[PDB]
Amino acid sequence: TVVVTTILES
Amino acid sequence: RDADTKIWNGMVGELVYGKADIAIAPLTITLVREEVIDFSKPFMSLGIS
Amino acid sequence: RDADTKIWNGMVGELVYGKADIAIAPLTITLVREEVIDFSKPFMSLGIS
Ligand SMILES: NS(=O)(=O)c1cc2c(cc1Cl)N[C@H]([C@H]1C[C@H]3C=C[C@@H]1C3)NS2(=O)=O
Repeated sequence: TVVVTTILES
Repeated sequence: RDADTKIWNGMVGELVYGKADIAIAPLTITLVREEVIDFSKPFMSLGIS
Repeated sequence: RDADTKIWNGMVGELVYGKADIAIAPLTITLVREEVIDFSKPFMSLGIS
């Protein structure tokens, strides 16, 4: 797969 | 960027170093980032408030 | 592109055909002209009013 990084923010 | 090191501590430091592939996040397109990563065209408009 | 002929005209078309070099103009970034030529990051944002 690919790596889809995020930050935890509403 | 770190002082004397330039190694990014955060999402883009995971994105630059081969760890992460795509970064879909509220990531501000500033000149420091775009000179060493790519951005697509923006998807949301905002400002300092 | 031309209506009924699909031949590229205009300021986009001049950049297509090699004659024009850069188009620093009130020109909207569009998917169909993204296909032929490159765009920068947008410098002004606006909506249909
Ligand atoms: N108010 S405006 O439309 O003239 C306008 C429009 C824009 C501004 C600044 C202003 Cl003042 N800066 C942004 C910048 C922030 C990051 C995203 C695009 C560039 C890099 N471009 S924009 O979104 O095209």
